Amino acid sequence: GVMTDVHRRFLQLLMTHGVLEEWDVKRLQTHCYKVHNATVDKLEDFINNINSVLESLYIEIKRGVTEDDGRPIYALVNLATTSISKMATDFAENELDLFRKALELIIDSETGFASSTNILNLVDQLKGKKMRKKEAEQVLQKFVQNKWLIEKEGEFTLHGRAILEMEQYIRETYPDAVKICNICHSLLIQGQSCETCGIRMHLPCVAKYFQSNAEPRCPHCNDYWPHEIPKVFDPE
Amino acid sequence: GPRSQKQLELKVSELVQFLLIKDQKKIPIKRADILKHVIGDYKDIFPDLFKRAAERLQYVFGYKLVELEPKSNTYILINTLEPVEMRQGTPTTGLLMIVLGLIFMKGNTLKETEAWDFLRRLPKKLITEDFVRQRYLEYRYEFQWGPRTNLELSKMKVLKFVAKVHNQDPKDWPAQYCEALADEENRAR
Ligand SMILES: [Mg+2]
Ligand SMILES: [Mg+2]
Ligand SMILES: [Zn+2]
Ligand SMILES: [Zn+2]
Repeated sequence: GVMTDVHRRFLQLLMTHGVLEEWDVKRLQTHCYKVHNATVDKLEDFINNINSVLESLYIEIKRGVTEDDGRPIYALVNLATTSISKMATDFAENELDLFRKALELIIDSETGFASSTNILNLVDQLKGKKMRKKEAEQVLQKFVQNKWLIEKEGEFTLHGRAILEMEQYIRETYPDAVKICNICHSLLIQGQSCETCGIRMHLPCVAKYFQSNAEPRCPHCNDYWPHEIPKVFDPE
Repeated sequence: GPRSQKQLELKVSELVQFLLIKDQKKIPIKRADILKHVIGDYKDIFPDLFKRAAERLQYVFGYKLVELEPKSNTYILINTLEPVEMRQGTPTTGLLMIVLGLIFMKGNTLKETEAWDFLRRLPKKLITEDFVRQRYLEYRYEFQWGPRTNLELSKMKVLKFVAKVHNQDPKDWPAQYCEALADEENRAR
């Protein structure tokens, strides 16, 4: 499909950045046009175009939404299942394995967050040549810098980007430990559960499902919903 | 064995990913490393395969895959475009930027000396005294931005800048940031 320099430069940028929020990619899209001065397609139409010359690479600019507050993000994501590699290439064997171990914990974690300290204990486990906690604390900051990991209060969760990239991989690899939202039915790393079911749903899902409802009731089992209903995302 | 259209398209895709990822590191990339970590058993049809990588690499992302030295057996990525928060720019402007930067960061106001010892480090006295004629406001030797600048830059831009130095900008910003955005909005009207 018809590619322009504006499109390639967009891709170059979108990649050096791991991932971008909606407005930043329109701030982006427009930038590329102004740097290449014509009319600027609805970012949505712009993308679909590109996504379409990408088919033969079996990769796509994918839109996703965050697990903490439902911001729209976009990453360049593989349609190919075994996406262990975008990082596999980026980091050391021992670094990769540290991620695995960390991810492994993020999942089992009720919260979808893991403590730094719980992670670092796994440092002697690491494959691919000895590292120490000091070195390890940096690497964790690396994953944060690169939008695979997110931190709050010395704890770590997967970054939206991570999920967009590796959802496939993850599910296929950790089927008995993965959690899925009702509603979305997609992988879910953090969210609210029901006390009566064990049902779970992404915050933004809980936001939308119970939006404008004075009596939020658990969809499966219909028991009253114990948690604070978030207010669905909007530009402000 | 039997490889369908997609089996192959997948392979070239894999390769263009490999290249893309490496070039960030400005490695440069070794044909053998390429061969170990991507081709595997598809070696027999590689050159044609490479050719494809090369073109897609160029056509979709506008990168020229080039051997750097003839008979290097090693390749690199060259940007065909095009090419390229405050901008062959002046030397001093960087300095200023840093300074107007410092000032934004510690609550929009900062004492003199503290920066100075810390600055030479990285015409000091005289250039920053005259910085005042224009970009600066100084009392006694406390510092504030001074009128000239806000016409020429923003709290956000200064942020983008300080950001780019370490890179990022969520973390040193959030505190400051929020006003910087309250300034972006402030700028509309
Ligand atoms: Mg400089
Ligand atoms: Mg001196
Ligand atoms: Zn969901
Ligand atoms: Zn329930």
